[PDB]
Amino acid sequence: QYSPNTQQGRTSIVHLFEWRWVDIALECERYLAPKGFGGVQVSPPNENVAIYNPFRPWWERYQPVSYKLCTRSGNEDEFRNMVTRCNNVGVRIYVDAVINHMCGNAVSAGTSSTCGSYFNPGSRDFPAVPYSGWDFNDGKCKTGSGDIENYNDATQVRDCRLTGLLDLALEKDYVRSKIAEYMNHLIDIGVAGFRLDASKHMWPGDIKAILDKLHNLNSNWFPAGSKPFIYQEVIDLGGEPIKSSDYFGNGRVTEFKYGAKLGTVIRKWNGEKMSYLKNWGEGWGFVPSDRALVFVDNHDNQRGHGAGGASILTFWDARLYKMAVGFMLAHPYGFTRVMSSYRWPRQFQNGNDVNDWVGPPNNNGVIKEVTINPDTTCGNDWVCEHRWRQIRNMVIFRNVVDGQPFTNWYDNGSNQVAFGRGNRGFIVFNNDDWSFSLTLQTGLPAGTYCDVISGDKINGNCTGIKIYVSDDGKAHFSISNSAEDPFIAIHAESKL
Ligand SMILES: C[C@H]1O[C@H](O[C@H]2[C@H](O)[C@@H](O)[C@@H](O)O[C@@H]2CO)[C@H](O)[C@@H](O)[C@@H]1N[C@H]1C=C(CO)[C@@H](O[C@H]2O[C@H](CO)[C@@H](O[C@H]3O[C@H](CO)[C@@H](O)[C@H](O)[C@H]3O)[C@H](O)[C@H]2O)[C@H](O)[C@H]1O
Ligand SMILES: *[C@@H]1O[C@H](CO)[C@@H](O)[C@H](O)[C@H]1NC(C)=O
Ligand SMILES: [Ca+2]
Ligand SMILES: [Cl-]
Repeated sequence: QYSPNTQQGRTSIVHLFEWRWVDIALECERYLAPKGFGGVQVSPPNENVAIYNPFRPWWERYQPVSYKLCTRSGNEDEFRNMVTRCNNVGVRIYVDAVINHMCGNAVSAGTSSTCGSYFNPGSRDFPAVPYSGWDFNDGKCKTGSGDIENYNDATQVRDCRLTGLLDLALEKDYVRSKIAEYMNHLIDIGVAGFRLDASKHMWPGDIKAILDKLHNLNSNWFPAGSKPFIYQEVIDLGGEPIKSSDYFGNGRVTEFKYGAKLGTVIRKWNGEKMSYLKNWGEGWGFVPSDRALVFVDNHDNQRGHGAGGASILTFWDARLYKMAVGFMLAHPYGFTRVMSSYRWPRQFQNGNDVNDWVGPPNNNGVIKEVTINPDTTCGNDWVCEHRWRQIRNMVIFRNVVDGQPFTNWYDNGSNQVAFGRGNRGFIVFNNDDWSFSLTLQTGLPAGTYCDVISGDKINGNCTGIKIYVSDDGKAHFSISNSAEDPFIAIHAESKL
């Protein structure tokens, strides 16, 4: 469950948040495969409630009605087509599995679902699965409201309703079997793994019981004996009875302390400095690297819905965001996930965004297609951070230095630091309010290298900054605090 099952040489997955299946399929072929991306995390592919108040919010997809592959992203045929086409070019698909619960207990009964399935939350009736009243934890929860009221009580966190979402009785073999039936269907279609949504709200043992019912990956694309990659969403920032280590036996876990701490250091909050990142990783109290799934921001906290707070960096803070994402994929710790979002009308009132519910770009509820501009950027309000040169080139940087150790670290005691990865890569950062100009030891072979942040290596030439490494591995680096990207990165494949 710990191995991503990505093609050899690909070290990152991208979250194509709310993208349609047809758009992901051609993105796999036209960009992800040739640019070296390892895989794609897709939005929940199962039928969900259609919420019209507010109008089609992104979170309606986290309120299941059935396990039919039928959503605003597309139908089962479109989904299968995407998985086949992506796998055929070596790009894996990881599904966001919403298995802790069904929809809100207060939602009106009827057929307001992504494709007409009838459901009645009030009577706990979900005929399209099917699920009934004795398949939920209503009689198990011990809180007065029936919802989770205190995270300091590990029992209610697992047996009660998260914000009113009907809680499935995961201890029942019947329920475990229906969820496995759904996941095995996806596995047999060709998916390489899953993000277990709201894992903190499930008992580690119940999760394990479900995973024990899962098939090996499809033998038409993966080697015999391959197990699905599992990463559990557990928000553990340090002050609760539930620990992410409790889930190490089921697979990897999301390390939310990563993005929260990185945002604080890069923003230079409460006296933090980039020089403190020399021992970044377990040294900062993070989970073991081989159990960690890291990221700068996710679909929740980029809009204030999860954990991380105001320190979280996002595409809105473009300059600092590129630096954060750059440091993340240059650093050896964990398995990296890059975010890809859409633009929404952020309206901050009293410090809070009142439009944090706005769903994907659309026309009358119909999600807009991802259009590509001549400069390779996206239109139709899709941000496509994975297509930004600075991020895309760092994704390749991680592939190139895969396996190389962390070395040749340098820092000015403030916010100017640098380090290399064996003899295949070197990266320099300037986050101080003054210029950086110094000769550093890169550990790289002599030669001329193209900076992959300011440009690219095209036709035996660099379109941006050029670095010259001498016979002793030394090289001079100059970064003004006024640079549009205050960091330079060079690697073995950027050598001229
Ligand atoms: C959003 C996350 O909430 C929890 O996180 C808590 C931390 O665990 C805790 O340590 C502390 O920091 O507080 C936070 C916030 O409470 C969960 O642990 C975490 O799993 C969850 N993230 C994932 C799971 C859910 C649920 O599937 C997703 O939530 C989104 O979707 C729901 C459902 O639509 C939405 O709620 C809305 O609908 C309900 C219906 O009953 C309404 O009651 C509610 O008012 C509506 O807002 C959530 O707001 C939305 O965040 C999330 O996307 C996953 O990443
Ligand atoms: C690199 O660019 C220069 C012009 O700046 C040109 O003279 C040279 O031929 C180019 N090299 C290659 C290999 O195309
Ligand atoms: Ca639960
Ligand atoms: Cl996540």
